[PDB]
Amino acid sequence: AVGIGAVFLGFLGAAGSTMGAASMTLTVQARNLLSGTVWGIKQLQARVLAVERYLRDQQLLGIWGCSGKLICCTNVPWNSSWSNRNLSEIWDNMTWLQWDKEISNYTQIIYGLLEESQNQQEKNEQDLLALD
Amino acid sequence: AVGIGAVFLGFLGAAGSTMGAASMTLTVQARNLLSGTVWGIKQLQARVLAVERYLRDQQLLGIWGCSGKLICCTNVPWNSSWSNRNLSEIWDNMTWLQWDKEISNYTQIIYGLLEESQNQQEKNEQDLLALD
Amino acid sequence: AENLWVTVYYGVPVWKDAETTLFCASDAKAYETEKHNVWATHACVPTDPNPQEIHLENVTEEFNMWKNNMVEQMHTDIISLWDQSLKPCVKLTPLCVTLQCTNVTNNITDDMRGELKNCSFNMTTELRDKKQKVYSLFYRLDVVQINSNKEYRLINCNTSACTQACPKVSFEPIPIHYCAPAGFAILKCKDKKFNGTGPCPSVSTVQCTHGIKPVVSTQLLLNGSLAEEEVMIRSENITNNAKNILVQFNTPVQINCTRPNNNTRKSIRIGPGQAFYATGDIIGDIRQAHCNVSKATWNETLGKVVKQLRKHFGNNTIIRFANSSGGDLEVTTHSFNCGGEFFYCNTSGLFNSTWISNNDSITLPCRIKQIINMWQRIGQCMYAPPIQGVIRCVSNITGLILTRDGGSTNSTTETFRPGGGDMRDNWRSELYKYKVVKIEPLGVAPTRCKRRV
Amino acid sequence: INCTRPNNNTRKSIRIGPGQAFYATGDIIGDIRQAHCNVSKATWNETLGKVVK
Amino acid sequence: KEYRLINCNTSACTQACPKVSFEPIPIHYCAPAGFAILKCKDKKFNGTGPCPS
Amino acid sequence: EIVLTQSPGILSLSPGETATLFCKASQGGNAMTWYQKRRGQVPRLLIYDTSRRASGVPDRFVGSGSGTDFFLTINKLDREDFAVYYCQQFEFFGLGSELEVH
Amino acid sequence: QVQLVQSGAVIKTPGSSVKISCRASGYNFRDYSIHWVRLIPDKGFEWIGWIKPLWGAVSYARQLQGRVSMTRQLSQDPDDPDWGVAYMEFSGLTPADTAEYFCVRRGSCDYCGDFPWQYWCQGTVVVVS
Amino acid sequence: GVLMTQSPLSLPVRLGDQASISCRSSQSIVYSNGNTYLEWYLQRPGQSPKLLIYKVSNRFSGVPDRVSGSGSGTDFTLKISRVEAEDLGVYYCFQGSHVPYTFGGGTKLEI
Ligand SMILES: *[C@@H]1O[C@H](CO)[C@@H](O[C@@H]2O[C@H](CO)[C@@H](O[C@@H]3O[C@H](CO[C@H]4O[C@H](CO)[C@@H](O)[C@H](O)[C@@H]4O)[C@@H](O)[C@H](O[C@H]4O[C@H](CO)[C@@H](O)[C@H](O)[C@@H]4O)[C@@H]3O)[C@H](O)[C@H]2NC(C)=O)[C@H](O)[C@H]1NC(C)=O
Ligand SMILES: *[C@@H]1O[C@H](CO)[C@@H](O[C@@H]2O[C@H](CO)[C@@H](O[C@@H]3O[C@H](CO)[C@@H](O)[C@H](O[C@H]4O[C@H](CO)[C@@H](O)[C@H](O)[C@@H]4O)[C@@H]3O)[C@H](O)[C@H]2NC(C)=O)[C@H](O)[C@H]1NC(C)=O
Ligand SMILES: *[C@@H]1O[C@H](CO)[C@@H](O[C@@H]2O[C@H](CO)[C@@H](O[C@@H]3O[C@H](CO)[C@@H](O)[C@H](O)[C@@H]3O)[C@H](O)[C@H]2NC(C)=O)[C@H](O)[C@H]1NC(C)=O
Ligand SMILES: *[C@@H]1O[C@H](CO)[C@@H](O[C@@H]2O[C@H](CO)[C@@H](O[C@@H]3O[C@H](CO)[C@@H](O)[C@H](O)[C@@H]3O)[C@H](O)[C@H]2NC(C)=O)[C@H](O)[C@H]1NC(C)=O
Ligand SMILES: *[C@@H]1O[C@H](CO)[C@@H](O[C@@H]2O[C@H](CO)[C@@H](O)[C@H](O)[C@H]2NC(C)=O)[C@H](O)[C@H]1NC(C)=O
Ligand SMILES: *[C@@H]1O[C@H](CO)[C@@H](O[C@@H]2O[C@H](CO)[C@@H](O)[C@H](O)[C@H]2NC(C)=O)[C@H](O)[C@H]1NC(C)=O
Ligand SMILES: *[C@@H]1O[C@H](CO)[C@@H](O[C@@H]2O[C@H](CO)[C@@H](O)[C@H](O)[C@H]2NC(C)=O)[C@H](O)[C@H]1NC(C)=O
Ligand SMILES: *[C@@H]1O[C@H](CO)[C@@H](O[C@@H]2O[C@H](CO)[C@@H](O)[C@H](O)[C@H]2NC(C)=O)[C@H](O)[C@H]1NC(C)=O
Ligand SMILES: *[C@@H]1O[C@H](CO)[C@@H](O[C@@H]2O[C@H](CO)[C@@H](O)[C@H](O)[C@H]2NC(C)=O)[C@H](O)[C@H]1NC(C)=O
Ligand SMILES: *[C@@H]1O[C@H](CO)[C@@H](O[C@@H]2O[C@H](CO)[C@@H](O)[C@H](O)[C@H]2NC(C)=O)[C@H](O)[C@H]1NC(C)=O
Ligand SMILES: *[C@@H]1O[C@H](CO)[C@@H](O[C@@H]2O[C@H](CO)[C@@H](O)[C@H](O)[C@H]2NC(C)=O)[C@H](O)[C@H]1NC(C)=O
Ligand SMILES: *[C@@H]1O[C@H](CO)[C@@H](O[C@@H]2O[C@H](CO)[C@@H](O)[C@H](O)[C@H]2NC(C)=O)[C@H](O)[C@H]1NC(C)=O
Ligand SMILES: *[C@@H]1O[C@H](CO)[C@@H](O[C@@H]2O[C@H](CO)[C@@H](O)[C@H](O)[C@H]2NC(C)=O)[C@H](O)[C@H]1NC(C)=O
Ligand SMILES: *[C@@H]1O[C@H](CO)[C@@H](O)[C@H](O)[C@H]1NC(C)=O
Ligand SMILES: *[C@@H]1O[C@H](CO)[C@@H](O)[C@H](O)[C@H]1NC(C)=O
Repeated sequence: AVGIGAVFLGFLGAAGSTMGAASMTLTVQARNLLSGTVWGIKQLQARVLAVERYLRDQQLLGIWGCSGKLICCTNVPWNSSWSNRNLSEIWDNMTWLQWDKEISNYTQIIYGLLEESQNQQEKNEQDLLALD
Repeated sequence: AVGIGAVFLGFLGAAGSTMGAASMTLTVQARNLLSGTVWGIKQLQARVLAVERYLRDQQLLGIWGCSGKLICCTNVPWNSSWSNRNLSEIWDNMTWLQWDKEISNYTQIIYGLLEESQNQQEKNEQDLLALD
Repeated sequence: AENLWVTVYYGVPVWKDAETTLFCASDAKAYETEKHNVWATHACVPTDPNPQEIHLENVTEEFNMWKNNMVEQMHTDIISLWDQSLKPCVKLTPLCVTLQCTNVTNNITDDMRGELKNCSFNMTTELRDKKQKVYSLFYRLDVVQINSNKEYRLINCNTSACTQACPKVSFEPIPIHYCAPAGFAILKCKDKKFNGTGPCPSVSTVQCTHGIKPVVSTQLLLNGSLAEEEVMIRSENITNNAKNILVQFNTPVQINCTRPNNNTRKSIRIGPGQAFYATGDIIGDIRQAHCNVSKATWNETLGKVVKQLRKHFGNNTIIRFANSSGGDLEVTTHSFNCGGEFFYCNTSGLFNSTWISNNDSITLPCRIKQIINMWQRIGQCMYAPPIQGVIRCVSNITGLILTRDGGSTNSTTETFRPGGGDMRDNWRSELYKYKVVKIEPLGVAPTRCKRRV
Repeated sequence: INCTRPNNNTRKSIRIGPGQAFYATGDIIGDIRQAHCNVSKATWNETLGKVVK
Repeated sequence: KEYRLINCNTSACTQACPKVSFEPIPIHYCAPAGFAILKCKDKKFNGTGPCPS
Repeated sequence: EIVLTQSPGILSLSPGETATLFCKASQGGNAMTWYQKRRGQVPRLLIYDTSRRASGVPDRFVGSGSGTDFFLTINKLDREDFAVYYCQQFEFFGLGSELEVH
Repeated sequence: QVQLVQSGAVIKTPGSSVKISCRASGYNFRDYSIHWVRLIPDKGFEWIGWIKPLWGAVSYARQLQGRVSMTRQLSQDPDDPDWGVAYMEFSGLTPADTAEYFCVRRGSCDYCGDFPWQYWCQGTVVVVS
Repeated sequence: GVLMTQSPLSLPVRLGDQASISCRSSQSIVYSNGNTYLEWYLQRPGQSPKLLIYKVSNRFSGVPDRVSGSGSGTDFTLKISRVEAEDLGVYYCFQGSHVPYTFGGGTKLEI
């Protein structure tokens, strides 16, 4: 048959597992996020809502440090007031659906800090190239 | 008159030569790809098909290593089983229309290899920063 | 060195063949008179001018006029636009009624027949209780006899209620420049000797096409695009006869057409805001409409096209011409609109010849219908509004549309006949030079560079 | 479930005006009968016995 | 002394539906994304010439 | 004008013995089709334009050819597969062949 | 489906005129051509002519002109537009004209040419005294 | 091609009078920004042919105040106010729309 291993590489197939499945599948969900007489008007406004929603996310990566890397890394330290957890238990005992609710009480504190850290880093980098 | 050199700088005017015209013309085709009561519905859906087409290509570069460089380079070795041709002959004889057919038998082999190479390299880079 | 890597180049000039919709763009002279003057005053954009028609070298794309697209969607677009200039106009439900017709006041013979009938009939007023009596004139091709007295009725009133055209709008041709949106291109064969099929050696891209006017004509297409230097014939497969033969010759033949009668329009109010422009009285001499062409230029151009026809058919071949074999009205004769009124004008006088393997003019009489049934639609008609005064117009005959009789049994004569058939064969005489291609960038190429860490 | 009308119709076009067609019922040929439906007795007595359980 | 309505020689008339009303309501205009709307907040300003606030 | 000539003409084969007809045009550049007329019944196009068989046609009829030379190969035939065969260029018709049951 | 129904066979006296009505149904009749072809015994087929019903544009074979005529009749209603009638009138009868006549339609596929026929009328026998 | 049709070809023109040499093109010579690029060519026998005007109405530096161009769309007429013996010989039209450009058929000024 098609086997078990094919749905590991399907769309949203890694959602049930831990991050180790989701550490490799990230191109697929990024791929299927884009490609899709009054009925033509309603589906047309659905399509432009879809691409506007995509381009908001590309913008919000653009104002951070990572343009199109798709695996970012950045420079705010993780405040342990939120997690209060060991390392590998959020790498092997949890799912991303389970990770959603534990960071759903608070959001945009992180998105507020990332903009400020990237703006500060661009300021210090502009000073570094300004003395250069 | 306007002269011969303008159509070397014109839209698609470089297509008749070899690669040397294509080594300098690449801003023009990238530029003119984007800029474009019942009739307005059909022209509206034509415009959104145009930009939905363009943003797929920017996405498909984003999942490779080439972000917006327009002349990238990457790290898959060229298997001579496809080409079987000398170097300068595909840099001094063939046109890109002529180059289209010889690589049209096989597609997404190359694209799958590029996805695999970038998906590997980001994991090795995260492992490099992991001990850092 | 032999450790070749790959690089993907973005923006590479290369294409495929595809089918897309296009976008019309008309000049600002149609926007000088405004507010529904003619069509494409609200449907097309005003032109971005002066398209980037540049040249290209060392290049060959195979063309086709026959399985080409953009002629299909134009035959959809013109009909779809043609409907949109009718829905603001009057419907003639109250006019399909018993008529009381009689002959026009004229010296009539016993054999030859007048083409005008003076018809009186009851009609509503603006009010509902009262009614009025009024009369008008009609041609012989719009009344039939329903069955002492002799009472008639209109011809289309057993199949479809009729739409009057608004006399405010006009049907004159206007230039349309088609354009391709971003992400496509339009090629153009700039070659001289090119029969519309097979590879063209010198293509050139363009932003938008040049002037493409729409005409309506079945035989002898009018105001067309002139051939470059020679006289050319084109076909799909010439030994097949079921496809037409497009002849595009070089020098235009001037054609004068007229109706010498002086008319009057007569407004009749049907109800609130309903105005029926009937034909009033005829001042002057009741005369027959006609057309003229020049004798010697036509005898010259047939001598040109026979010289061009003998290439595909053997040198020693008798070539003759004939009247059309029959059918409905507007495919036997040829039709055209001349200043807002349609003609149907006999062409037996042009095609009476034979050709061996070695101050005057031609008058040809017309007929004038008032209601049309163009494209042969199930629920459609169009009463044309009668226009004032003595009418004439001057045009250029540019090409022909022909048809070989494909008879069996040992032919040395190859007799030819005109014929309209589809309206699309008019259009293919204008878009034979173009095709539409789709740019696909993001090529890929082996070279020698390695991306670092 | 079988469902039927055993009557036999005829349609009859009436022109109301230009391009109008009222398709009335013409004549009925045969026996004026009533439309009805059939179902099987035992299958229904069984399928009620399932849903009661 | 028989009459007629005034507009019957020019146009048939539309009765408004009595359900809908013509009472005024607040409309707030808004500019789409990629524009802006300025408002002169000055007191003594005749609507023409430069506003300083 | 254009002359057509079937070959071999009247043929004679038992059921089960596969065969091939061949009809020659007077001059080339064109592409023929074929027809299959039974005993007193409606004729029936079985292959159009060179090698494209029509609807309701089994693939045991295979036609081919080029130039002025066109073949029609019949394989795994039945006693009911055989009937009279014609070949057509644009409106011109050959005189036909027949494959008698031996 | 595509259905082509002809009329019945007929005895005719020599020198008369014969009408044969081919009725088509099951498709949009305003689109395709209707061809007429004859089968004479011991002659092979013989083409006669074709008609396009959109404007009634006809064309005849060479060796039968002045003797054949073609008319058509469309369906003019928004309910049943499919059916169409093509009449053939054939005059100047000889005893050689005893044959069987067929109305045919172009094959429906897009790559199909103009002549290779798919659908066939049941054939009408014409016999001259 | 977009070949130019010249009228009139042979002009025996007396000294002191005016001269008019028109061309008619197949299409408009409107270059894709609006600025048409026409050229009028001098030619004496035994000399390389050289430029009078390089636009509709913008001339070469060194051409006197007697040669002018005019016209619109396809019809484009050269006008010489006073004809000298320097003006005799073959003249030409020229294009600026798109390669391949077409020289004319040659319009000779004679006496
Ligand atoms: C092939 O191509 C030729 C060339 O264009 C066409 O000939 C033109 O045909 C159109 C209409 O068919 C003509 O337009 C009409 O001209 C009438 C005459 O007016 C002209 O002359 C007066 C006097 O000099 C000028 O003042 C005026 O500006 C015009 O130049 C007009 O009377 C017509 O107007 C009528 O309709 C309008 C509609 O808005 C009304 O408002 C008016 O009151 C009036 O009733 C109309 O403008 C045009 O003149 C013709 N050109 C030439 C050079 O003669 C052929 O028709 C074409 N062939 C086919 C088959 O299409
Ligand atoms: C009337 O003339 C026209 C042109 O003058 C002619 O059109 C061409 O017909 C051919 C069919 O013979 C069309 O098909 C193509 O043919 C080429 C080779 O010529 C091939 O690349 C393709 O067909 C091949 O592949 C098939 C696969 O099974 C084979 O079975 C076949 O035999 C071929 O090997 C391709 O389909 C061709 O497209 C047209 N030309 C154009 C421009 O459309 C037409 O057929 C003539 N009419 C008649 C009735 O013969
Ligand atoms: C079409 O037929 C109608 C018939 O109703 C004609 O209308 C009538 O025509 C007659 C003469 O043609 C008119 O009679 C004349 O009236 C004047 C003024 O009253 C009088 O001075 C004359 O001596 C004569 O009696 C009559 O008025 C007229 N009626 C109407 C309602 O118009 C019409 O003329 C015919 N038109 C054509 C083109 O044949
Ligand atoms: C091609 O030329 C022929 C030869 O003239 C034309 O045939 C002719 O057609 C007319 C009308 O169709 C015939 O006129 C007759 O008129 C009387 C009037 O009542 C009518 O009763 C007759 O039945 C017939 O219609 C004429 O006899 C006929 N000529 C011959 C020799 O038969 C033909 O019309 C021309 N083609 C076209 C498209 O005009
Ligand atoms: C009015 O027209 C009718 C019909 O056209 C005429 O009636 C016959 O017309 C035919 C040909 O048009 C003639 O051959 C007949 O001789 C006419 N019959 C009679 C009795 O005249 C009619 O003559 C015309 N004139 C009048 C005054 O009614
Ligand atoms: C218009 O309407 C009038 C009014 O009814 C018609 O006149 C009647 O016609 C019928 C039949 O011809 C006669 O029996 C009546 O006697 C007429 N009425 C009067 C008052 O005389 C008339 O026929 C209609 N048509 C026309 C063309 O006027
Ligand atoms: C149009 O011209 C082209 C080429 O000029 C013709 O195409 C070739 O014609 C020759 C002779 O007829 C054939 O042997 C070739 O096979 C044709 N090429 C192809 C690709 O089929 C074409 O026949 C001409 N058409 C007409 C109607 O004259
Ligand atoms: C067609 O008939 C009309 C009828 O009105 C003529 O218009 C008249 O022309 C004369 C002479 O120019 C004027 O004195 C009248 O005042 C005009 N009448 C109106 C109502 O304006 C027109 O001239 C005729 N045309 C032709 C070509 O005969
Ligand atoms: C068609 O009509 C036009 C009307 O302008 C004719 O053009 C003029 O005709 C007269 C004839 O009396 C000549 O003297 C003029 O020189 C013509 N004008 C031009 C600009 O040439 C034209 O000749 C007519 N054509 C035919 C075939 O009759
Ligand atoms: C088209 O013109 C031809 C030639 O003028 C017409 O043919 C004539 O028809 C009349 C009948 O009205 C005959 O008496 C003549 O003998 C015919 N002429 C010839 C040369 O045969 C033809 O009728 C016209 N077309 C139509 C539809 O009337
Ligand atoms: C028919 O074709 C002739 C071809 O010469 C056209 O005549 C020229 O058209 C141009 C374009 O406006 C004018 O500048 C020339 O003055 C015309 N020359 C002559 C001798 O008339 C003509 O315009 C075309 N159209 C009509 C309706 O005749
Ligand atoms: C319903 O009535 C119609 C009336 O036409 C019946 O159709 C006829 O059936 C007989 C029986 O074969 C045929 O001989 C007739 O030719 C049919 N008439 C027509 C006009 O086609 C129909 O059979 C009846 N329905 C049933 C179920 O009997
Ligand atoms: C509903 O009608 C269908 C009609 O086909 C019945 O199916 C057939 O009925 C006959 C009864 O005379 C049986 O002999 C057949 O065996 C049935 N066909 C099959 C495939 O089983 C069906 O039985 C009817 N149902 C009811 C409940 O009456
Ligand atoms: C309309 O009337 C004409 C003339 O009597 C007739 O030929 C035609 O068949 C009628 N149309 C219909 C749909 O019956
Ligand atoms: C409508 O009637 C009124 C009253 O007689 C009149 O003043 C007005 O002019 C009429 N309208 C028109 C368009 O004639």
